[PDB]
Amino acid sequence: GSSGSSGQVPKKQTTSKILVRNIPFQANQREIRELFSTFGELKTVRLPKKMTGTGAHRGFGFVDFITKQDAKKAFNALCHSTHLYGRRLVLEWADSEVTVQSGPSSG
Repeated sequence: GSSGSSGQVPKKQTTSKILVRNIPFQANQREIRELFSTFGELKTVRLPKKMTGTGAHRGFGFVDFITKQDAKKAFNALCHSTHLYGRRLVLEWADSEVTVQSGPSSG
């Protein structure tokens, strides 16, 4: 039960960030990159890389789209049901933190 529907007035542009979790140890950057790219142009595909220490590639990936639409169609296109290497991936919209700025936007 995770209901986080709150925050100041809604902004014209909605947070377009597809965070794929529960990723198999077999999945790699390129794997996800295309996996989503096929649906549309991806801003940037970020994935965890094995680093000196325990655990190589965690089960979480960040996927950014060019436009909200492509992100919506893709997010759902997969979210519905995505099986990779015998694993049901979990697509969720990365939760952002509410930060109120002080100075205006000159320009």
